[PDB]
Amino acid sequence: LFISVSVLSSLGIVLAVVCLSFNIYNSHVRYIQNSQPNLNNLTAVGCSLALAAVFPLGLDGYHIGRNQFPFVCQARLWLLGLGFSLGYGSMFTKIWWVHTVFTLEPWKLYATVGLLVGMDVLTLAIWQIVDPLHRTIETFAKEEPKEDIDVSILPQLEHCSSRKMNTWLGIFYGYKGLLLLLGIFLAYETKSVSTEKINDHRAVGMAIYNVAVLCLITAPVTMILSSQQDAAFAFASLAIVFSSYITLVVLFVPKMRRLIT
Amino acid sequence: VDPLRRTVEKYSMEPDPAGRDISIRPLLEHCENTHMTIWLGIVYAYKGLLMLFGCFLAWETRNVSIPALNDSKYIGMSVYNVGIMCIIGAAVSFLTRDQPNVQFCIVALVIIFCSTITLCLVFVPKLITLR
Amino acid sequence: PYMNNLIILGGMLSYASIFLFGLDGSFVSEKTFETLCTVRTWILTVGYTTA
Ligand SMILES: CC(C)(C)c1cc(C(C)(C)C)c2c(c1)[C@@](O)(C(F)(F)F)C(=O)O2
Repeated sequence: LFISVSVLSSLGIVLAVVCLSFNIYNSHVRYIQNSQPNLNNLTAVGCSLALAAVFPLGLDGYHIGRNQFPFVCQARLWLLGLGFSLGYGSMFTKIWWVHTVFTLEPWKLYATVGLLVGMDVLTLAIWQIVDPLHRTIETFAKEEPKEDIDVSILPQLEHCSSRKMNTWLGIFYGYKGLLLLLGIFLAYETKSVSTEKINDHRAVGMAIYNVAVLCLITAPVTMILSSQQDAAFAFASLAIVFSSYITLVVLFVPKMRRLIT
Repeated sequence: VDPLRRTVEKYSMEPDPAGRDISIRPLLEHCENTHMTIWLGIVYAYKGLLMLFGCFLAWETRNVSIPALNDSKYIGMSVYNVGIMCIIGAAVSFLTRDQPNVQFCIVALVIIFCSTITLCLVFVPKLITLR
Repeated sequence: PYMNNLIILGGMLSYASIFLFGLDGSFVSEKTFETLCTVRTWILTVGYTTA
C-alpha cells in the first residue's frame, strides 16, 4: 500500500510541475493573463506540497528509527498544513474577490492570500512550540502466535502525538472546516457572475466543493480509525491524492484544451 | 445460496462494573455468512454500473440547454455525492464492526444525507420557480 | 411526474431502512432479527435502484 500510493503521489507531483510549467510558459502572451496565473500556480504548488506530504505519513519505525522520528513528525505537520493552506487559500481568495466585487486590483489578492497563509503558519507554529510533537507508543492486548515457538506477542503501535492532542487538532479541524463551508457557500452564491477580469471562477468553485467534501469526510474518519494504521493511512493518502488530482485537472485541463485549437 | 444467518461473537471477559462483583462479558450480535465480500461486491458492481451509464448519458445530454428539463447538472452532482458517500460508508462500516454506535451513526448519516440530497436537488429547483 | 413519484417512493424506502439498523436484540427476539437482516437489504437496494 505504501509504495503504491507513493508512486501515485509521485506521478501527481510530476503532473503538477508539468502543468505549472505550462501555465507559466504562457504567462501573459495569451488570454491566460485574464484568469490570474499567480493564484493558479500557487494552487498548483500547494497541491504539489500536499502530495509530497504523503511519504512522511507512511514512514514509521520500519524504516527510520527512534531518533529520526521527530523529523518525520515535523515534516508531516508542516508539509501537510502549509500545502493545504497554499492550495486552498488561493482558490478561496479568487472566489471571495469574485463575490465581493459583484455585490479588483491584483495586489489585494496577494495581500489576502498572504494573510491566510500567515495566519495558518502562525497558529501551527504557536501550537508546535507550546506542546511539540513527540513519539508515543500505545499497546494492545496480549496474544499467542501458534507457530509452536512458545512465545507471547504484545502487539504495539506507535504514532506521532503531542501531549494533549484531540484539542489543538480539534481547533485546527474546526477552523478549517468553517473556512471550507464559507468557501462552498461563496462558490454557490457566485456561480452566475460572468466577470471578464476573472475567467474561471466556476472551475475554482467546483474544485473548492470537491476539496471541502473530501476533507470534511476524511478529517473525522482518520481520528476515529486512528488505532488501525492501514485504514487511517489509506484514508488520508487517498483523500490527498484524489483531491489534488481532481483539483489540478478541473482547474487546468480546460485552459490547455481551449488554448490548443 | 447464503441466507445470511445470525452469528454472535464474544470477547474481553475481564471488564468489571462499578464494584458489584461481576465479570461482565460483553458479546455482540452480527449478521455474516460464509462469503459476504463476494455478494456485497457484485451488488455494488451492478449499482455502480447503472450509475456509470446514467452519468454517461447525463453528460451526453449536457448541451440541450432548455431552461425546463436540462437538469444534467443535478444528475451529475447527485450521483457524485451518492457514489463518494456510499463508498466511504461501505468502507467505514466494515472497519468499525466492534463499535456498534459509531457504525450505526455512520451508516444512518450516510443514508440520510444521500437521500435528502438526491431528493432536494431534484424537487427544490422546481418549487423555487413557482413563487 | 410519475418518475418523480417513483424516486420519492425510493427515497422514503431508503429512509425506512434507518430503523432496521438500530434494532440489535435488546428490542428484538433472536428469530425476528435474522429476518430483519434481510428485509433491510431488500428495502434499501430496491429503494435505491427505483430512485
Ligand atoms: C460546484 C459548486 C459551484 C460549488 C456547486 C454547488 C452546488 C450546491 C447547491 C450543492 C452547493 C450546486 C452546483 C454547483 C450546481 O450548480 C450543479 F452544478 F450541481 F447543478 C447546483 O445547482 O448545485
